[PDB]
Amino acid sequence: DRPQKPFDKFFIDYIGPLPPSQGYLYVLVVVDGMTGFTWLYPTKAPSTSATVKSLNVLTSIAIPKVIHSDQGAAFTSSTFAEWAKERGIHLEFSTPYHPQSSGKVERKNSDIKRLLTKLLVGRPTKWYDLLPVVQLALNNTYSPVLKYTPHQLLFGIDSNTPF
Amino acid sequence: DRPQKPFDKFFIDYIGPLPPSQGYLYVLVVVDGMTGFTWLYPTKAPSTSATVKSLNVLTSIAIPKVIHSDQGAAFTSSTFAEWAKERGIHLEFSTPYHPQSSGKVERKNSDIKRLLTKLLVGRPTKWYDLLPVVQLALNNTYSPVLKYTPHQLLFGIDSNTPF
Amino acid sequence: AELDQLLQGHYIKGYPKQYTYFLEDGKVKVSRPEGVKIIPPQSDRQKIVLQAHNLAHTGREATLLKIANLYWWPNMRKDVVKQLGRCQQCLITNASNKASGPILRPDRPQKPFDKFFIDYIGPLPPSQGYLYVLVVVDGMTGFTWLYPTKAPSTSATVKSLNVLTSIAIPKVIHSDQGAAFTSSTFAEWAKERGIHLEFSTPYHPQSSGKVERKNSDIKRLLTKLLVGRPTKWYDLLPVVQLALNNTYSPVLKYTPHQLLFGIDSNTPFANQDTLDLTREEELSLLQEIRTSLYHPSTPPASSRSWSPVVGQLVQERVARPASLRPRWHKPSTVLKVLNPRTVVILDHLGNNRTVSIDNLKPTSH
Amino acid sequence: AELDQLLQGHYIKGYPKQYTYFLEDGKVKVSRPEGVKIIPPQSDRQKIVLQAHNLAHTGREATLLKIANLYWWPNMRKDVVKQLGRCQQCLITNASNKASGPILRPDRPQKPFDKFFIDYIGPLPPSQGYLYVLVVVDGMTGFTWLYPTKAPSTSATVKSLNVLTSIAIPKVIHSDQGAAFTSSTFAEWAKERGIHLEFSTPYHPQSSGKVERKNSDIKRLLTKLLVGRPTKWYDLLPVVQLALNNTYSPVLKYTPHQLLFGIDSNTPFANQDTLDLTREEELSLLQEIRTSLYHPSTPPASSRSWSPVVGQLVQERVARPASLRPRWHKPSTVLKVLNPRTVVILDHLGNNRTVSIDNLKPTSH
DNA sequence: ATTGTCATGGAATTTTGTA
DNA sequence: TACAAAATTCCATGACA
DNA sequence: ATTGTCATGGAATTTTGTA
DNA sequence: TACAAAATTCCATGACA
Ligand SMILES: [Mg+2]
Ligand SMILES: [Mg+2]
Ligand SMILES: [Mg+2]
Ligand SMILES: [Mg+2]
Ligand SMILES: [N+]
Ligand SMILES: [N+]
Ligand SMILES: [Zn+2]
Ligand SMILES: [Zn+2]
Repeated sequence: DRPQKPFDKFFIDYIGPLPPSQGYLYVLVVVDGMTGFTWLYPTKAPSTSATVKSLNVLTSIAIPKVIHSDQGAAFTSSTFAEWAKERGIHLEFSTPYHPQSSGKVERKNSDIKRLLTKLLVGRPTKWYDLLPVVQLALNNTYSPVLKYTPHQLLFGIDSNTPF
Repeated sequence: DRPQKPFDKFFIDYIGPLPPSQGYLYVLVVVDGMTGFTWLYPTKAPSTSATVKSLNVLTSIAIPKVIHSDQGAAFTSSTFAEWAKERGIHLEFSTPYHPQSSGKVERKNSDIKRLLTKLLVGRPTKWYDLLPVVQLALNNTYSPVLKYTPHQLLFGIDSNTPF
Repeated sequence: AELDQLLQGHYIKGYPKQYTYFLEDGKVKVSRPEGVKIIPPQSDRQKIVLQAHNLAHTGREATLLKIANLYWWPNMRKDVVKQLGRCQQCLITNASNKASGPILRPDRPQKPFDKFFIDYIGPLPPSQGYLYVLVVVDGMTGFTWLYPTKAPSTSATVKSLNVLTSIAIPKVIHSDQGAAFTSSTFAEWAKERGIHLEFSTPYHPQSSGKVERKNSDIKRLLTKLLVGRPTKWYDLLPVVQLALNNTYSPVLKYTPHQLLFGIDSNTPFANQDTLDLTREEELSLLQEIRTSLYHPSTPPASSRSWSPVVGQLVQERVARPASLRPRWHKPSTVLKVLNPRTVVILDHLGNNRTVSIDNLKPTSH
Repeated sequence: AELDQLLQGHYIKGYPKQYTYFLEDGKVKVSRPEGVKIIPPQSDRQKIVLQAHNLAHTGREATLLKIANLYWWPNMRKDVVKQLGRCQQCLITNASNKASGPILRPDRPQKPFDKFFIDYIGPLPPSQGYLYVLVVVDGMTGFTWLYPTKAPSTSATVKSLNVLTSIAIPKVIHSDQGAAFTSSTFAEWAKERGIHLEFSTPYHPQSSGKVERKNSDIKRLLTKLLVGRPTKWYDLLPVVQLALNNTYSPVLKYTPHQLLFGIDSNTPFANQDTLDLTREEELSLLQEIRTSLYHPSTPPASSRSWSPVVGQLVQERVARPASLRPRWHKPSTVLKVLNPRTVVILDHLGNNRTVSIDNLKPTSH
């Protein structure tokens, strides 16, 4: 029954390793399954601890009912598992090598990789400072389905930085 | 016409030199002509400057219309004279060697000398600390004329230290 | 157990009929105007209320709005209020939302020298090596003596007061509980002389209002006399003392000097109204002037004040509370109500403290 | 000259007949109910009033009671009040006896991200090397982000805000005039982004009430969570942030989180009322909830308030007044009245200052 | 065991000088 | 037995801690 | 040029369950 | 068509600077 809502499901994945920017190498990527809203956190490794430090920041603003990811070692560890049980998050794994996430999220996760590469060339090492700009761009991009931007679906208003 | 009032006339004189108590030697003696009230200030010399420092303390609580004294060098100086003109006090001198002051003040000025000697023997050097005790005694002593004490005539109430 | 009865349609005091109560997911539920809510077993309710309250240590309504998201049961706030009253942290950290009763306006002392009020002002900018001022005010008259000191110490106080009480000895000296007056050296100095020492309730300078109010005037006068100039206050004290003592109180229509002596000294603009009265006539005009002086009454109570009751739980305010630490002491009982504004408590723990209600809050719940 | 006429029995506007005016000691005198008083020549009166006022820098009545001891003349207080208005010292030192008008209650921002309020709390006891907290509150929603810093600096603010505005960019950020926000580095950071900077009138934290009010809650919550324990606040910030954002305002019947997102996250006691509405239905229930929220109105004016008028003389309060120095700046003119509580003055001297009336007093006389 | 105080200057009220 | 203006009183406001 | 805010808990008011 | 008690709302009070 229940129609899809924000905070229902956060899809997380790692992008990296990238050329070192401010001594960081990876980007944890969180996308909200219903809105397409996207948070990006720069980490030093694709490790449980990096994931937890990053997710601690996000989850102090909103906690998802479900985190979905691939069977990356960082997400399947029992530290990460005990972390999510503490916050009453259910963990959901896509089967190995058959990584499914909803249609909208795939298209988003695609935009990101490209959006990154397009500006992670020319300036391959200054990408840390650009994360805020990248994130806004993503979150204020029209979905051809809905023609609401993730920002609009999340906050229910227009944004002061349209694209 | 005008009946005699407090602050009408302060008679001042020096007692000393006494054995040194806390390195002081003299007592400036001020008696109010109408009430018989008595202030005692310990000084290091019978000098204009000692007199002025002492009288500065008294005159920050009440200023007499008239100070009367003998022709002691300290009172006849022009520093002391300019001091009193500043505060609008008139200076009045008794002729030399014929030192007149009212009957009541003579009797008071007598009590003091004796009162001093009676306790400035046995302990001839601890008299500085006793000045407060001496002063109270004087100021709460019945006048056989009036049978009001100087304290009563000054403040118009009974005192908490009767004698 | 007691929830069993309900789904079977039988009545329970508290649970209204007209709402249908049903089973889902092994939990008992109820359909309500608000929505569908879970009715927990009574043995779970304390824990639930605690979890809601603990998220941010919220008060009644804010705690209740959480719980009401998921649950319903009879008399929820009754249970909410029970936790709030047992939350040690909320009790010692929350502000009071109730004012003290109206201040008292203690009788003017009947005669000069009945009561002295005394306090130190300072530190002030160094002047001639001096930093503080001993301020002594006669309660009855307002007459004030000023002494400059190098420290607010017992020895300084004793030196200064031996000069003053060389003119008259007071029945009572009132001070705050500053180190200089609570020293046993000071007590002995006072007992030597038959002076009674009377201290204000701790951390409550309103109790020394006569002097504190006088400090204002001294400082204000020094300030004006020092505009433009370097702050050489030491030489001005005598001038200020004199000036203030011969200043009219607009409401009394008298100067302190006048109230003390019943005639003016030889100062500028001296009043001459009694030039023809003998000292005696004058002195009984004075006895009449002193008894007839304006006395203020206590203000109306504010809409939401509290007064202390023997046996009531109250909390004393923490004096010098460290950063991020509770502003209140743990609860204590009122042992005696000295007047409606002063109280004795059995404190921490347990000594008698005499305490101002302004430094109290009643324990809520 | 003008006194000559009088003893000769002829009338002068001001000097009533029925009292006989006579000569004694070369001074002109008058018999009055009060007593016999000297009438000085008009050319002496300013000097006399000045001497009386100067003894202790007394106000109207207290100055008048001195003068009345010796003198009489027509309309004495008129002359008294003239000096008082020209006494530089009394003007810059005396307290005000008139309250500011009623506070304004500025409209709630229409939507989230319209206006951010920001402030630093601290210094706090060192935690993990951190001493301060950057507190950012969305005006509309009350939603608050917390960042721990080592100093209340521009660089810290910029670092923190680049993290925040990586989620949304505000139209306006409002701050006090603290060093960290008035730096030109901060201006450029803001201009880079199309953010408008809006500062409160100096030394007036009421103007930042949204955040200051939020600081209270943060500190109160930290306090409770730290009772018993050593003050390790650094780890608690996230917890506090979350806890506060999901706390109900009893008057709004909503949490900041709710007002920002229109649905609860996966937190304890999450509200489910909209489980059946589609996001869209939900999001327009939100647009309706946001526009209908309680808005307070301004209180009644107190009996004796003042409001600013263009051309009026006012005085700005001295911010950090040294010991024994005037609490007030010299007089300045109101140039513009922005609203009844904010004003522009031509100051010292002369630059435009935008200033809160709470930091003003009207110049008396 | 102890307790608010009172100068200030506009406004409100009452007194005054003249009728 | 009445008026306008001066004189006096009232009293909120803020500052001493 | 800009502007007070709002959690708290007794008391006051209004709603509710039952008649 | 009215009651007592529970639920809700009101709002002074104080604390953030
Ligand atoms: Mg991966
Ligand atoms: Mg001699
Ligand atoms: Mg003190
Ligand atoms: Mg600040
Ligand atoms: N009393
Ligand atoms: N506004
Ligand atoms: Zn609590
Ligand atoms: Zn002045």
